[PDB]
Amino acid sequence: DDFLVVVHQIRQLFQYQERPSQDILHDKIIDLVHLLLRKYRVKGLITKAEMLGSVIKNYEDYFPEIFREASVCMQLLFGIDVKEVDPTSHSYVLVTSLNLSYDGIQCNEQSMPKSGLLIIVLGVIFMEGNCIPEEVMWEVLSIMGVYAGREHFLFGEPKRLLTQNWVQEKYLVYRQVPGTDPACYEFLWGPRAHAETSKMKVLEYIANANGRDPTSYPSLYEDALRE
Repeated sequence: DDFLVVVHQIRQLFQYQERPSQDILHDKIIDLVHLLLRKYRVKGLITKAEMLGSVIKNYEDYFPEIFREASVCMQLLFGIDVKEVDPTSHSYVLVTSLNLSYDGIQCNEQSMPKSGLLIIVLGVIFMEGNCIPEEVMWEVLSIMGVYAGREHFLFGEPKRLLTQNWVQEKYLVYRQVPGTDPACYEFLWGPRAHAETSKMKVLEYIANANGRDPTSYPSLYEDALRE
């Protein structure tokens, strides 16, 4: 599909409790996202001068917009943050969002970062009160085009990714629901999730996705303070 379509759908997904068009600027944002993904993989530094030279060229006057849109894509789609390390040379580095120690690449140049989807899953569990029926998780993920039993063009097979990979990584718990027979399944945060982030940091990420303040999620804000 399209990186920016999926970004738009991720912002919809986070509003579940309440479209990009093809032009030159769209192409310049995708090309920059590709360049930023290349630098992330080798922890390469990138400058504003490199971004102009290799991608922006004759759209220098749209640089602020293209960089902002590309930076939003890197975060919400790939869980990569763009951080300024030198204001004078306009030098930036690419690090994993919420400082998670996982991106699912594992020195593999096919693989797309999975930290974006991991943060969304942790968010959704949080959003449903820190324990979510499996079927409700799949319903919410359907909003961003992620489906159990279907190969996803960025993230691979989500059913295995959530119930296997992220259980073995201890980001998630996936278990039989107590009192159910025959058996239903639920997700919670795993111990690595609690060790690497907090409810309030995840609420801020969620809120920021749609330009909203965390306080505008009153129940989730109160739950995040209970920590």
